[PDB]
Amino acid sequence: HRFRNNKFLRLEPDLDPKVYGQTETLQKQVDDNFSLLLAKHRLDMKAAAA
Amino acid sequence: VYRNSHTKRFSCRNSRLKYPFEQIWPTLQLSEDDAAMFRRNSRQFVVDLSQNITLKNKFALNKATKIPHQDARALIYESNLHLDAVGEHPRYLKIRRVTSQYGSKLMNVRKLRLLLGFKRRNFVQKLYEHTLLQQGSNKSWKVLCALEAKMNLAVTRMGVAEDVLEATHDLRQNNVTLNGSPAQMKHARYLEPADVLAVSAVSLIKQRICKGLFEVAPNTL
Amino acid sequence: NNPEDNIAIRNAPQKVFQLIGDPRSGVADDVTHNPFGEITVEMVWHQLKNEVYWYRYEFAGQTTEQSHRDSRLSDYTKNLIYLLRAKNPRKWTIEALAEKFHIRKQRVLAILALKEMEAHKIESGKQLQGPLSPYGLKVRVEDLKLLSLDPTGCGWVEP
Amino acid sequence: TTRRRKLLGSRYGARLAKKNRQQFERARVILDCYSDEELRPDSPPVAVKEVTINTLQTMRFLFPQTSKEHLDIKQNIASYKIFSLNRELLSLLPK
Amino acid sequence: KSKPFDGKLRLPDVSQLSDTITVSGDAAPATLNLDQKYMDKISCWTQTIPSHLEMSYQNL
Ligand SMILES: [K+]
Repeated sequence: HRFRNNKFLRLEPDLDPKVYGQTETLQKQVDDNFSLLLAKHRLDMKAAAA
Repeated sequence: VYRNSHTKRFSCRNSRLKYPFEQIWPTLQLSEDDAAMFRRNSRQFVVDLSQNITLKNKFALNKATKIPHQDARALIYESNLHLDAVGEHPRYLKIRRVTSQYGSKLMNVRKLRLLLGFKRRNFVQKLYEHTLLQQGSNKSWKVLCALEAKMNLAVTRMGVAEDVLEATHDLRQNNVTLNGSPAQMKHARYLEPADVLAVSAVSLIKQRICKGLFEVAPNTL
Repeated sequence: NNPEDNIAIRNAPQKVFQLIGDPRSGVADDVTHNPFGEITVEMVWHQLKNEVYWYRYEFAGQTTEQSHRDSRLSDYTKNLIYLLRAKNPRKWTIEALAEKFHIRKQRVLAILALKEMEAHKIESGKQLQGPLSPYGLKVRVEDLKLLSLDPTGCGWVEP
Repeated sequence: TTRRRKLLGSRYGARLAKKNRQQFERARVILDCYSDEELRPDSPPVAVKEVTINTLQTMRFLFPQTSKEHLDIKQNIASYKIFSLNRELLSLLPK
Repeated sequence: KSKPFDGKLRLPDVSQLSDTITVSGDAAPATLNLDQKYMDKISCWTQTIPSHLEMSYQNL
């Protein structure tokens, strides 16, 4: 696997709690998971429709 | 009394130590020179062994882990020619006289005043008289129980104040309640085994704890 | 119930019966020493940056061991006490819960009161809000089963 | 010169009884208020059905091992939580 | 192709474990675990809580 260090294939680094806040970081992590699921539905619909 | 003896740096004085003062405030920040002065009470040089030893090492050499509370005085302030003073001629060993008790007894009473938050002597005297009438067989333990029953010391144990002095200021501002309402005779009463303490200045105390541990908090959540 | 893995069994009352003399002609109780213990002191910590020493006083230091465990029970254990009391108050009395978890009755009742207050805050919507919402769990007392470590080794069985 | 309003306190039970009577009744049964004759209330005890707990530490602080024992505990809690959410959802899905 | 979830909460009785192991499976410390990282700050009182007090940091 070429991405040895980037094991989770992330596009952006996790927010630093000391700068953005613990609550903000936790919300960001939840949003990231939902985006991955939403993108999956988004690719499938486009392929099926076009 | 705007003296130096009423500041944390010089609060406690002990004439039986190489450095007469003693540090008792766990959150006081000392300079490099001040730390060096206090360190002289911790390290001692042994001639025959040609090494430096610490107070903790001295206890280990004496095989002392749990000892009667009256026996710790002979370990902190005395020396022995077979464990920690080997190689010194007996002529130069220090032996105390019966005339040094007054300085020691006065020092310990000052310690009780400091722990309670710079209380007056009459305050301690009445506390001792109070315990004389309460039930119990061991006088020494009754005094200890009285100290714990004090409201300001209990607030310190909760972990919401840096020291007893900060806890006392919180009581004057009514930042802690007793049984749902602000306490009456808060500076003179004793707590009972079923009392409930709660913080009313929630926003203030939460900020205090967060700031204290901000530097020791991990950078990964 | 073995002393190796039962601190409570190690910290148990002792039955003392000591004698001096001849049981066939005359004996007397041995009262030359105190086998019941006394108040002790110990040095616990030394801060090398501020030169601060900490001393701990114990009422029964010579006849007890690892007394610091009682006040440092995990959050999982405390929730288990709270759930057992709610499930069956008839069997899970204060006496039974104290014996089960090797603590005192006063501690058991105090733990229940604090957990009850916290539950009201969660239900009212004052705690575990936003990203931490999923960690507020509502449990029906009927749908609760306690497993036991009956099989030797790793593994928990329902009965 | 303080803008802080005067605080007159009250016992926790006193405030709860006026805000949520159901929670107050449940607490009495849990806290063993019916065992002592002197403190026994006149009203009959109410049965306890549902309770709420916090599992943040048990999920992300206390069980790090990879053994089946630790994995099973986390899975059971997660499964039970989903059931609770689904029951709430079913109450609203019907038109 | 596995048994479906029954709908019940199954929690082990950790009260039957040996005293040499903590709840998390690690070795049980026989003495208070103090650290210089916390003993110089307001946390010094938290790490040395006595046995006659019950403190809750969720409700203070
Ligand atoms: K004075």
